[PDB]
Amino acid sequence: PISPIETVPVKLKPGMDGPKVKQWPLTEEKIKALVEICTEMEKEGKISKIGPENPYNTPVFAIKKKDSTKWRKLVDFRELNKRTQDFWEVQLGIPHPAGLKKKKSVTVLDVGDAYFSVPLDEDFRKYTAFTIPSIRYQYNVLPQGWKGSPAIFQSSMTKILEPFRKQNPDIVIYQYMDDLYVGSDLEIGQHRTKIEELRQHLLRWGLTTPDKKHQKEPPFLWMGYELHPDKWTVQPIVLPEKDSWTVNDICKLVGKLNWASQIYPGIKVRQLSKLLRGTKALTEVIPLTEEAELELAENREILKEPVHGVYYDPSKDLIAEIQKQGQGQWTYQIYQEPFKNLKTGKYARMRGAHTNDVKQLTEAVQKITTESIVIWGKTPKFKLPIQKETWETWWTEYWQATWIPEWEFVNTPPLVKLWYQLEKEPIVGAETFYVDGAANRETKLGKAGYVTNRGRQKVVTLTDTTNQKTELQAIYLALQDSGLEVNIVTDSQYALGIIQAQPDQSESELVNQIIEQLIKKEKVYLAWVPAHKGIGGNEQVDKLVSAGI
Amino acid sequence: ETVPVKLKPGMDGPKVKQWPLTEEKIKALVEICTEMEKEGKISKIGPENPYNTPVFAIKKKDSTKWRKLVDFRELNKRTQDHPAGLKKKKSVTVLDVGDAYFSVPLDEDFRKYTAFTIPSINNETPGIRYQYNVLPQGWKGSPAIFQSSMTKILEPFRKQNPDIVIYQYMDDLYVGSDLEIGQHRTKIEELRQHLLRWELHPDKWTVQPIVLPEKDSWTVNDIQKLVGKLNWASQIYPGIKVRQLSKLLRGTKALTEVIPLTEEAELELAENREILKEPVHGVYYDPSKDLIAEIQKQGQGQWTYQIYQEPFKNLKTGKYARMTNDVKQLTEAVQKITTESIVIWGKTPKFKLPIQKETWETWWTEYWQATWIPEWEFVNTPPLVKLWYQL
DNA sequence: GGGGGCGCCCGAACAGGGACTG
DNA sequence: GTCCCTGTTCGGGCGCCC
Ligand SMILES: Nc1ccn([C@@H]2CS[C@H](COP(=O)(O)OP(=O)(O)OP(=O)(O)O)O2)c(=O)n1
Ligand SMILES: [Mg+2]
Repeated sequence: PISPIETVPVKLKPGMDGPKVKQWPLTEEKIKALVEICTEMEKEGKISKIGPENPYNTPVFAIKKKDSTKWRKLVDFRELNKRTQDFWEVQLGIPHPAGLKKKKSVTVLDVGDAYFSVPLDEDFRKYTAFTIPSIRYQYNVLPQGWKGSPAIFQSSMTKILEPFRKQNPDIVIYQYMDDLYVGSDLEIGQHRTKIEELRQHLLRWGLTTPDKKHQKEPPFLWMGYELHPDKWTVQPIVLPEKDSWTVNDICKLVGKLNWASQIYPGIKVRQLSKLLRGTKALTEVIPLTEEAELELAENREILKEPVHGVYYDPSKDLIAEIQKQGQGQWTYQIYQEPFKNLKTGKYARMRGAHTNDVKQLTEAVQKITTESIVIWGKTPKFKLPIQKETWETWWTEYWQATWIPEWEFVNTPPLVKLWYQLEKEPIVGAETFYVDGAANRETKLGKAGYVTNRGRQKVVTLTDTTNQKTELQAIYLALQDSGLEVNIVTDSQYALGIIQAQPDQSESELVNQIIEQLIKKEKVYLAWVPAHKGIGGNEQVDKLVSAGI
Repeated sequence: ETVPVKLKPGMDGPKVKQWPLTEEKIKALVEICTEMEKEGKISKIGPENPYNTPVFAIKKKDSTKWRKLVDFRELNKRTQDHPAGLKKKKSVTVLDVGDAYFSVPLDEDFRKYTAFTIPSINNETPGIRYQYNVLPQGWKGSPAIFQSSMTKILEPFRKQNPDIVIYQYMDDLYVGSDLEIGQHRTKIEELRQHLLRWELHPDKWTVQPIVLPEKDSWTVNDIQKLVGKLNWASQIYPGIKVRQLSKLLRGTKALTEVIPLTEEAELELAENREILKEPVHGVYYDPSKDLIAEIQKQGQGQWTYQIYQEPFKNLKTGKYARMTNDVKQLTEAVQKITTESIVIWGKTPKFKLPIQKETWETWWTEYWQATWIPEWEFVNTPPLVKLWYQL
């Protein structure tokens, strides 16, 4: 039945007109499914036969559903979509079972032929013209394939449920498209009474709730999960098992793993993700690197284990704990009571040419905080593998504002640490290296080198280089040629900026080499001076490396 | 009857995504909005309205009352197109006159640009969308449209209290006097009664001059730091010089070698110390350009800032000290600096914040207490200028 | 062979600051 | 100015939901 809900007014984008795109061949099997659907819809007013008054046309097809018993009629409105006005999507995210609170009674209802029970704006119907190849119809209800259909449905649904929500403040209705989870703290008799009231309410507005898709007993099938009374489980995840992997099949693999990591702790996708780098198209085959095929195997082992998650109790604390997985990879577990996860997850985003473990930890914390706020509407307390004093040192020597919410240290290696610490004051009995580099923008030739207060000097010629590079190379040279304690004077804000933020990881091989050196040293002090102002003996090394460039 | 309002030419309305809110804030927002909806000030709308603007809520001081805050910065950027004595007053008081705006209806064809969306915890529901029917708090059009009515309400109070300066900026009324505190406060309450019927001290504010080390022995390193600092500062004060100090560094010396200061290098260091105690010459505030604010973290709860419109042409330079939570302190710093700007030039600065974007966005609304919100951008402070403004 | 949402990873485009040419 | 390097956005795959 069609809802007596007011239609939602919709326009084409200006200066534009409906699609005139011609039907495409269709399987004999599909055509019967379509006619069967269309003579039914047409009978019910869902669609109206049109004549030659209607210039427009858009192509229709059909795919078979999960029920493996009914067809889904689709329209490729890709052209009408581009010409249709913008909507503000009202679906802001995806509900998560970990954010559900324990309920005495629970129901899951599906709405029947949901879209086709919501009327489409009358002045807009004409553009939805379609042809069922051997009749010509238009839509009077929302079409599956049009881009306005989801927001108009979700929004319409919210209007319809609002009276019921107001009247029944303490019944919880999770509303994802046409699918409803209904929770109550009523005993099963009184709850079933409310469900019937909710179904009569829906029916009045033309939305049916077929018993076939009305679930009354645990476990409930909801949003890709199985909901048991005291625990939830993700419906089983099956990873592919090829020998030849394409980009498209790495990309589908990474996806299931990421999906999996919401409840399977430890999942890692760095080595797999890196294979995707540089590739040209989906067709492409890539050879699993030995670290990639290794990583894949560990994940495979992880997924073989049995895991569940629990529901949320607002009278307890939210605890998040994080583990360092190496290489800019992190897993976390959110819980309230020990060894009973609410949910898990991973952070692995590489932000920055150069960074270190404390920064990456701070980003993981920030990602988890935002995610906790979506799911539970509050921030969790943290358990982190980083000493209070490591953090305090970092916050003291980093020139940026940084902060981690309430947290406590957990001694679960590998601990997050700073791998070296530049001196705040120059070093007595340390040789002073004045470094520098220049490069010729046209030839791409350069020189890097130093001069020291003890009379040493050295110039290294470079090819296909850049001024920044030569400046990093000079610092690498002073580090290579110095003792365990070294004073380095540079004129490069560039170089000084990277090294002073204390990276332990970098995209740059040269910066990595530098880092390796900085870790070996006992003491390094890095100072800056303005270039080309005759400051000795920045001046002296400037002549050495400028010569010939 | 309604004042027509338009967008700047060739600009569409805001389309900014709502960010996630805490349970507390959503509860406040839903409570506030349902009653605003019952008073006719906002209307539920659908998704065919393509526009959006973020909302949240701050709860004040010691209270149990929240204030909605629509982040109208984008809409204000796209909306169609100051008492010098205010910065002298011994006390300045700041009142929230936002409620006044809901008495004036809003141009029908403009309402759609004021759309906002309320999120649900764990996305239990799609967002709930509203638009305004009256002058929205935080829109730049609101004080403009309501100005005429505002002048008429203050008029008797102003006449009878000639030595009280009252300034309006957005939802705010700045009220300054030279009265003793108590007589000042009794006056403020006189005005609230007056408005019902229908603390700042801009003396204390002081500039933070650039500083030069003074000490009895200098090492090569000390002098190298000094020459680098002075070289930078000479972009602000062209009267700074560094030739004599730099000739002490001739050769290739150890950083910790002690360099005795020659007579002229002692002298040149003396001038510089004085050239720094001058005002920056030739800086003229221009309203056609944004105020720009830089903030540098100096550690130990110390924050330095400069306000300018063109590089090295500072209008003000200052310091902000606190008691530790960097993000909070930074958010407090930003409010104090904005406050000063509104009081001094009647405009809001654009901030260059020394913080990571996600770090700031994750937490800044936990510490926000103003009814306006300044433009900002995030930058990584080159560690050098951190040294330049150093304590 | 269609849609909207969120997530993840990637590369492309573009913005902004520093260093350089003479 | 140009070139270099770094950050951000944003659109393209894929995952999952309906
Ligand atoms: N791949 C999909 C799935 C759903 N939809 C939309 C959004 S939810 C809405 C549901 O329509 P139906 O009533 O035909 O749902 P189903 O076929 O799932 O169960 P029935 O109730 O048996 O009819 O269809 C879509 O455009 N594309
Ligand atoms: Mg259904």
